[PDB]
Amino acid sequence: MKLFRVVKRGYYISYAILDNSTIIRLDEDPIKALMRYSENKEVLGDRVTGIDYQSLLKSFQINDIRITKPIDPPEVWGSGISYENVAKILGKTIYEKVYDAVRPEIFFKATPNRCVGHGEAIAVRSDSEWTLPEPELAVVLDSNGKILGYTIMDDVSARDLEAENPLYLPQSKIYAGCCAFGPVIVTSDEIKNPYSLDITLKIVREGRVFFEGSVNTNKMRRKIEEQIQYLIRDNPIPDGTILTTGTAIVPGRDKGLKDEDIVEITISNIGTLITPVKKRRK
Amino acid sequence: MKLFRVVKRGYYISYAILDNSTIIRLDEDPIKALMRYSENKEVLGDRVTGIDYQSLLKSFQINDIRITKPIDPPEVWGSGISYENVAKILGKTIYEKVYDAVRPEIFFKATPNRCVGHGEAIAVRSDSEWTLPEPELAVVLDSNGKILGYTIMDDVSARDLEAENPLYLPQSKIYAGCCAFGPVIVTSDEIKNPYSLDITLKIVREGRVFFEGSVNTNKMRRKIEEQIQYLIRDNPIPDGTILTTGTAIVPGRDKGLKDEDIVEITISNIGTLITPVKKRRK
Amino acid sequence: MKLFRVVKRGYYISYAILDNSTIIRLDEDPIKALMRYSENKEVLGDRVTGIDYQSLLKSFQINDIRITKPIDPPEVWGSGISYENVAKILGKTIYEKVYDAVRPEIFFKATPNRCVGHGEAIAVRSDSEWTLPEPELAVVLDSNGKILGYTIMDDVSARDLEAENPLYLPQSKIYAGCCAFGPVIVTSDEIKNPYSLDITLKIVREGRVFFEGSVNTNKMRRKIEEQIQYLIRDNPIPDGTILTTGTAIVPGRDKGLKDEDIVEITISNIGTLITPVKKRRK
Amino acid sequence: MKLFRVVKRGYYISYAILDNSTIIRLDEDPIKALMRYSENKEVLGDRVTGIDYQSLLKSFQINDIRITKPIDPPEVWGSGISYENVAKILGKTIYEKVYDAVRPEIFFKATPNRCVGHGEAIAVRSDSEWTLPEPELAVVLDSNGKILGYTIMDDVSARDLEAENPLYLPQSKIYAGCCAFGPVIVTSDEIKNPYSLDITLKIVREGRVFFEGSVNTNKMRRKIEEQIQYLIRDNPIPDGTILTTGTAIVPGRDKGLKDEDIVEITISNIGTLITPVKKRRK
Repeated sequence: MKLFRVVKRGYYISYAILDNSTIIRLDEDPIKALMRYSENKEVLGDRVTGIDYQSLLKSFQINDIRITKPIDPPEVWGSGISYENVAKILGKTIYEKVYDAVRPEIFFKATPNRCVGHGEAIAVRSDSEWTLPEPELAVVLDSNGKILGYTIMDDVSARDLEAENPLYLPQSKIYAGCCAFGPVIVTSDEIKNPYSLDITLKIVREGRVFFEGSVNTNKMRRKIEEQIQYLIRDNPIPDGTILTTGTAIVPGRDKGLKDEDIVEITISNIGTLITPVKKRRK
Repeated sequence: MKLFRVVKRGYYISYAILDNSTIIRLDEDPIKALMRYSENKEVLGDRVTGIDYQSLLKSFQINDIRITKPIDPPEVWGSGISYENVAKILGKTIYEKVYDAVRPEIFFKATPNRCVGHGEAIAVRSDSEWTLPEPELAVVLDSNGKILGYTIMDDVSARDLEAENPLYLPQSKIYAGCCAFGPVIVTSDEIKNPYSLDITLKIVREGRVFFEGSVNTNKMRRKIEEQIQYLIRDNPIPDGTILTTGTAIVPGRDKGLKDEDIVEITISNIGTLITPVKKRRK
Repeated sequence: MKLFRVVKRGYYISYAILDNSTIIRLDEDPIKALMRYSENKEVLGDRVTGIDYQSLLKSFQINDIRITKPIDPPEVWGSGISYENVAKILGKTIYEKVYDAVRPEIFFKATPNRCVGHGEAIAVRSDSEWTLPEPELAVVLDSNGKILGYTIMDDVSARDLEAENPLYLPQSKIYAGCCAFGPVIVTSDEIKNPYSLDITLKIVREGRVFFEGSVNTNKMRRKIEEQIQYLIRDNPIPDGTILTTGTAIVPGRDKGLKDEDIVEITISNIGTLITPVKKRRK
Repeated sequence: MKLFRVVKRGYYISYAILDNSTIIRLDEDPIKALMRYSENKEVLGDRVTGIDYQSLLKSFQINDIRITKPIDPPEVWGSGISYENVAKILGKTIYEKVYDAVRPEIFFKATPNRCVGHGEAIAVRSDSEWTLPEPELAVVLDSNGKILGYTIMDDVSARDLEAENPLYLPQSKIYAGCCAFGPVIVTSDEIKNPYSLDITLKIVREGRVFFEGSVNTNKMRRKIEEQIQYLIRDNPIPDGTILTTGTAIVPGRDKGLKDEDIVEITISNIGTLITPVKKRRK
């Protein structure tokens, strides 16, 4: 099942697309639907026609419906340094340290209102001169840390603020439009192997491919199971929590996002998440 | 006005104590009440008798009412290094850097469910061997960053995890029972000068004063106004958000909290926040 | 316990006055409070001062609070001919028939929005030229037909429409402002004997006692228990349903209510219900 | 548009069938949907497949969905004597009087919880020995008395209690299962002429047509407009109120309903409402 959500005249409607391309209008809240599916693959709803999923992906809005975040994740957390000047501890950089350590990096990324969806704008802080998108596989979780599904997430990061001081990381990570995900959440059975997926990032500036890069999830060294373990340790998470699993695609120092850029992130078996960029004003 | 809240048979009742010791049962949600008071000092409710505020402070529960968090803060944020081995950038420690920099440290501390109140237990992570309480003046904020009142907050911190790597700060800060506040929120007019208040920390172990230390808020170098400025920059906060303003009372490396410790924090004009300690099990 | 309710800035607050004149602000919905009291005489709430009950009775509104219906009764039903030209069946009038029959008269009187309280206006239909108040003891009921308390009710009746044809009774009984009750609901233990209470009706026109009459409930022939029996037979009623028990005070044909009349109804141990009259315009 | 509603795992879903047999799952509450349609014929929702409307009509439940009341009418009112021993006024029967009078009969019939829908059981009072169904055209109304649509209603009537005394009419009319309607509500444009419709009643006893009778609405003498006029006079009604417009099909005194009877009522352009009968136990 691949779950998406539209906003229509101020209210939400959730839909699921099945492998045979049939679309079901959901009876339940999408997080509840994902929990149910995780249990027995049951889906409550009616088959609908006239919902053009492919058009929604490309054009964002058809008539009075517009695609958005597939769920409202009560919490969003991130991991980093999970794939194969700077602050340093006894001559060794903090990033190299975490890479070699038993304990992975886990940080709080966003509340639901700080997240945006497919076709909506991500933001660059007014006081950042070097913000990069971070293209990542993300998991939707229940309160036990069980994986309810997979999605694409952009961990939008003010890399300059982070480089300035690791103590500025929260400021570099948490703000309005700091986070984007979708366009769908795919159930766990839609991804046979999460560690064999292609991730492609494109930054499009005035029609021009200003940056393009790809990585396969077979390069992830710090596994998701371990990330979840450290996330939930002494730390309860609500159903529908999203954990984003780090990035291996890092544009250069001259590749900072600017106003009206288009960020496109593709992941195998999920789709392509597309977000315009808005630079915040001082 | 000094605002407190009790839980009674599973529901909440908010009360305000006035300077003349009269107690008012509030008609409105306490955050809404604080916003109203900030505007015109109006308080909606009835004067009650038989609510023994002083007893609630000392004994926590009287009959079927128990004092708790005075509000549910939708977000809790913290600042650090605000008062007059380690990771370092060009030989200078990250903490010294922030101290000397224009940009203060701002971090996400807690969601409301990770916070506890007067008489309830704070927690030490199962994987921390050195957790300290951090006694702080905290402010309750509206969405514009206007100060709606003051309270005592304990920023419970796994100092060992932080010392290990600054990238572990979120893990050291955010978990069940990582945060305590109260026992009251005092309106802004109850504190003539926020920069002239005594803060006293006591850690009581089996009746013994295991640690005691005090500092005056006249030692705060990074002002609250500036902390709020950087908190809300490109970053919307909900009404009732709490910002805790850093600490200057830091017990030694041998003063780590353990199970059944009692942490007591006193601030002038607010009161004394008292929380037992629970060590989490692996 | 004697229960009343005020409206304040668009919201409700319920209060109970105890025999010793102490006033309690209720934690629960008043119907729920009455059900609880019926079980074990427990009352959840705080003692309040500054609520001037006697003034509310006389002046209706003090400051920003105004007395109203003590509850929202989900259904209101009436009985008639319960105390010691016309349509007739085999020469015997329909009213004489019911009086002598095993089956009492039971009719639907009002929905909560068609009822008014102490100090609010009752109405005379635009097409009635002879409307009388009918002063009655009324009972508040749970879904099992158990008596939760007693109150005063005015069954406002377009007597001319009724006299015209018994088939017009619903029209004569059910309309906006057709029904008034209060000013309090008294718990069952406040009335030792429901069949030993004085009921007094006064219609005041421009300061003049235009009508006055009284009857004692010892003249009720059709008992309340029996009225309840026939009400609930094959007919579920919600908690807080009010059943009004008929009248023995019947003003003459020249005593029809008009605009700005004041109707006052006193019942022993309950109080005096006072309602101005508004004549509806065509 | 023809609107129906199903109950599914304890929740409701509303659907509309269009003239071309396409079925739309409604976004809005059905009363709200009817109000919108009355304004500009707009219908908010998605076209669904796999909802077998014809099967629902015949079999009542398909899989986990069951047809029910198409709306919850906040109030149900009735009119009688609207088509072309006893109590009498000056030798003339009360029924003949209303027939010849300017003022029609209007009575309160049911609350929503006393109503049932297609495929659900109507009831015969435990104390009635002669209960008849009364097959009627009914209208759904907004608060201004505007007709939002038409439906079939069964005004289930304890005719023996009524004959006993006109003052027993409420008891004969108002009780659990006293009222049935559906299976659909048709919008006003689905009925070109409400006064040219065939109404057919069948009472089926153990497979046998125990009674059959029909009448056309061209025999209605007291028009619906006039019934609505007297209903709403000084008497506010909520949106979705149902007014049932009287009957001309009256089975004989030996045709009283009994347990397990099937009552079927057909009206042109609406459909056939089918309800089993349950005799209530003493």
